Amino acid sequence: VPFVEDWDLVQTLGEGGEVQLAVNRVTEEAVAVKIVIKKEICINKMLNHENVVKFYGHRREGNIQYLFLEYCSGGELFDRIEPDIGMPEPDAQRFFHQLMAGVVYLHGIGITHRDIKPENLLLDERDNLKISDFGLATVFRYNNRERLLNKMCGTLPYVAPELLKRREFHAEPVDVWSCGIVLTAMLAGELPWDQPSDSCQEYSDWKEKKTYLNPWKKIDSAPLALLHKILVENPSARITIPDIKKDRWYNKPLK
Ligand SMILES: CCc1cc2c(cc1O[C@H]1CCOC1)Cc1c-2n[nH]c1-c1ccc(C#N)nc1
Repeated sequence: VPFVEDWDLVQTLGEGGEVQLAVNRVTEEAVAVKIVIKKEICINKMLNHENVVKFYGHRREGNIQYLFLEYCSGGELFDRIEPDIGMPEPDAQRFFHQLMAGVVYLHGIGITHRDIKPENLLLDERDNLKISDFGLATVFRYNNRERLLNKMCGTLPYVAPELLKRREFHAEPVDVWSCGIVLTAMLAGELPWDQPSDSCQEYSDWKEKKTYLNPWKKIDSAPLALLHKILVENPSARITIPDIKKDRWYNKPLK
């Protein structure tokens, strides 16, 4: 059928290169086009899940790479978070369930995202959470053999303490930690510390269980009991996702 391959770039969605909203000339189907890499496309070709931004394909027009990705009309989770407030606890729980489904899927195929934050968690028309941007993502399991990580990747307020203290670390507890910081931000509208280091006063207060301070004071005891299990300094003692799925607040009916 003629012109079905032609796309009009209608609106800017973000900057990195850049992300533009493309509309099909014939079908009017909307897609996000990422203008820029080889690892990102390779990892994206492996992905197929309802809580992961869909990869439609790629095309190179010279030195420029075009990534055709799922357009998420609901925008970023970041913009659903009211500063210093957060969002209704039932909304945060539903987003947290969908975030866990996405992360279980990635870890199951041996992929770690390494930069989980509300800017990278997009929402479709029905407010379904989609994990976005696999530019920092890497394979941590291949031929059923786990590879320990050593590279500094991520965003300091969401990074796990072992990434700053240890030479090598397991990939999965790092993504679990960033998910707990996202959960904190959804329930309090603020990040608990600039970074998880002993030099950071806010981080020291948390390790000393001073939950009468912000952001913890704004969080109900049931989701706060979950955060006490996720934001554990020792990654070997940190709660795993199968155990998060058994948590009392995770399973609390909320309306
Ligand atoms: C119009 C709502 C909106 C949609 C979208 C975004 C951002 C959005 O918000 C706009 C509105 C003002 O600021 C940006 C960003 C975006 C969207 N769909 N897919 C993507 C998107 C972005 C990066 C990647 C990657 N890698 N994949 C998909």
